[PDB]
Amino acid sequence: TMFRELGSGKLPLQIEQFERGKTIFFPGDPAERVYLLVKGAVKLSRVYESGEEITVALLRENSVFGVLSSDRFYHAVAFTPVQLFSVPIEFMQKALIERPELANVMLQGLSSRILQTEMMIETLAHRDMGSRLVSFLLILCRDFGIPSPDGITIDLKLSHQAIAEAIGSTRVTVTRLLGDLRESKLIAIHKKRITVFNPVALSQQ
Amino acid sequence: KLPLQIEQFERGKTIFFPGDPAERVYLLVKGAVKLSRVYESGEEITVALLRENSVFGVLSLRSDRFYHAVAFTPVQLFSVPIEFMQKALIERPELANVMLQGLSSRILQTEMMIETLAHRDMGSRLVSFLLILCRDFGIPSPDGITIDLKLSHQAIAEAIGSTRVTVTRLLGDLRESKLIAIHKKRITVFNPVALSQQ
Repeated sequence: TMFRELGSGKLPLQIEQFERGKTIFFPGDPAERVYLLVKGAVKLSRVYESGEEITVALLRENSVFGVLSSDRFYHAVAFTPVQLFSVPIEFMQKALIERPELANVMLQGLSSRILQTEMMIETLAHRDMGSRLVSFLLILCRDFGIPSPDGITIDLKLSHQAIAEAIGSTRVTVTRLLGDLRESKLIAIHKKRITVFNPVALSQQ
Repeated sequence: KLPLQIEQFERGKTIFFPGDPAERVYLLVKGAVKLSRVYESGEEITVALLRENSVFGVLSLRSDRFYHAVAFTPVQLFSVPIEFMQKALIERPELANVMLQGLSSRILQTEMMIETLAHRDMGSRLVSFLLILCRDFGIPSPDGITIDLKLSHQAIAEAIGSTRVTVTRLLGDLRESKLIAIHKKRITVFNPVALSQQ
């Protein structure tokens, strides 16, 4: 209603909620609708000509996905429970003409995606899995961090497998690596909540 | 009034350093740019081999100063100040489009660097980089595709995040295995798909 004034055109608004882990769209599906992440985080990954599926970005609130305008190599899954708005590609293509300042809303989405993808670069470039885990955790911490007495706690319930799918590891490797981190007193875990302290210090790994 | 700045850089020259004031939106017009980022760790990692029509510089609008841009080939660049772009994005709609297209191209090129850096074995990383060069700079030759570039082993090493020594060794291995040939700094990949093995 307040978002309606931008435009004021009839809006084909599609509101959908997803549970943690559910796929928002699969690679290959036409997936025409452009999307707007209103609550939560989305794990976006790409399928390359090899067949390898690599994570490319943990999108945060206000990020925009599905704005191709061939492709269709992208898989989107709800990293947390997510709430999404989507409008079809046709409406956007026309509205970017009619509604002119919203080019800016587009740039902000695209700019954000760039930054987010650059943060996956620094993660996936690590070679050693433990640094790669450490790198992903800090991403999660900046997006989901809460000042806890012991340090910063991600406010999230994280599957070990979900972390593995992000960093390109296996759940067992991830479970062992987190344990190493716990044993060395770099982190603490309670009921699927992970806490870190000296986070700039934690990168040492 | 369009305040266009046209500038040319030679192969290897840095277009701007990390920490330099960033006050300017750049459009690649000819050539390729190696865009890299210096992260809070202090590490400088390649984030994209940009391609013509790609956009770099201040995109956020305190402008981020943590990029390094180098001309991977000789490059010709267009630039306008960021303030001009701030107003022109709303006023002039047809170059909002140049912005959207360029960022989208940069995103795709960054994803191609993701698939390269993630491999964790230098040879796969090198193979991935060579294939990106081959599609972008490839020319038909009797023996397959020749990257139409003169390449310093140091250049490849910086891009894929390796040492020069490691790169020279891996190119030696590819040559010994008869996957590539090198002649006067030009590399010919015989069969890219079979190169994609190993």
